[PDB]
Parts: sequence; structure tokens; C-alpha cells
Amino acid sequence: MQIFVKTLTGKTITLEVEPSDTIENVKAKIQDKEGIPPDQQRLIFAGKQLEDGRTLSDYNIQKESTLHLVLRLRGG
Amino acid sequence: MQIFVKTLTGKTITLEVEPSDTIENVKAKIQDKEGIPPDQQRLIFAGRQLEDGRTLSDYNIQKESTLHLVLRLRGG
Amino acid sequence: SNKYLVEFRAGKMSLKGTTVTPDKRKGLVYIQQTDDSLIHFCWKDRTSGNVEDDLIIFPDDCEFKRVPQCPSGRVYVLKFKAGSKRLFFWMQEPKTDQDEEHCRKVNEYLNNPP
Repeated sequence: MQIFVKTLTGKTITLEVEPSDTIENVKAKIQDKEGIPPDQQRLIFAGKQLEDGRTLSDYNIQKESTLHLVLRLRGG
Repeated sequence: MQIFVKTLTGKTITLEVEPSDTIENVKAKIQDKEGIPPDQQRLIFAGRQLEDGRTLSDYNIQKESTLHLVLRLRGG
Repeated sequence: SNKYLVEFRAGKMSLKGTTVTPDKRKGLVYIQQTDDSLIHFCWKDRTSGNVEDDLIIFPDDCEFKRVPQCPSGRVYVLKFKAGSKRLFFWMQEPKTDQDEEHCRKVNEYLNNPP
């Protein structure tokens, strides 16, 4: 399923995932495609911070959902 | 004026609007052209969620701007 | 200083079926920062003291705003900018004079915390 990850700089990245994927895996896909280290990623959906060991299904994230990515230690 | 609405599935829809239009109106134009119910639409511009009773001019949305459409009906 | 960052009297609403229904109970909306530094947007039933809603909110997750077309002029929505999620509230402060200041404070403490 396709999901969208919106970053604070107005860039949105599209990812292909399965609800069974863990949050840790999602973070690894984002590192692979945009180069951001997983330790700097904070993922937010429906006002909850997503935890690494849970799966997307745990949070009821359905196709075409948008997660927000905040980076630990933001410049400016 | 033409504006672009980018959805999470990589489809972009073009709309013809006036700055004086309300957000409610914009949502109705999107329903009319793509069939998405207004209650499922979340419109984002310059990191703000757009509110129904405001106009595009309220947000300083100028010609050829791109708004992001997130659906996510229910709320996790 | 105190416990709550922001508090004010307000009722909540709930979705029953497809219908947004005001809950008649006297309530308190408040924002509290817990010792893990997280910010909680809460609604408490004043009669029972039970906290029925407790949402952890991060900066830019949501916006609190007046719902203009309600003739009361006292309905507000906590709108999650990502997703369709909305929580409706209705001010129960006896005077309307501070409604807009309460709303302003909600936004400040959710979107610009210390």
C-alpha cells in the first residue's frame, strides 16, 4: 500500500509498505530513500508518536494515509 | 486562477478557483471532480491545515500554488 | 507553576453513528506537560473528576479554532492537520469574553511549548 511521509520542509515522500511492517522497518525505508538516520526520525500519525516495535496495523494506518516526520534537533 | 491539489497516491488535480472562495467551496469542487466526500478531506498549505470558513486569500494562496490533500477518514 | 498550562470550562461532543452530539456534562479542557516533557490535551468531567480524553499532542499536529457558523459562537474544534480527526468542544465559561483568549492559549501551548 502507498503511504505519504510529510517532512517539515514541505517535501512529501511516498513509500510502499504493508500494514504488517514495523515502525523500525518504515524508518529504514526512509533512510534508504532520503538518507535520514533512523535515530533522528520521529513519526507522528493521528497525534501519536509511533513506536519502533509496533506495526502500522497496530495504529490502524490505512492506504494513502500521511505520517508526519519531525527530525530530532531541528536547525534554525 | 489555477491551483494544484496533490493527493497521497501521486495524482495531482488542477482546480480553477478565486482567492475569494472559501475552503468549504474548494472541498466541494474536489468532490465534484474526483468524488471524495468533503468530510474526508484535510487540506494542507504551508504546513497549516485549512479551515472551512476561511477563504484562500486568508492564507495568501497565490496562482499556481499546490495544496496537499490527506484523506484518512477515521482518526487513530 | 501550577499543574495545568491552560484550563477552561467546556463541554465535549461525541460522534454517535454519523451524528456529532454535544455532551451535556460540565467539563474542563486542559493542557498539562508531564515529566517526560510530553504535552497532553485533556477533557475532564467536572462532576466525577474523570479524565475521559487525554491526547498527547506534538507541535503542528493540530489547531484549535472557533467553528463560526454555530449560532452559539461558542463551539471550537481541535483539528488534526493530518487526517480528518476533529474533536469538538463548547465553551461553558459564563462570559464569552475570554473564549478567544482560551483558544489562543491552546494553540500556543500545543504548537509552541517550552
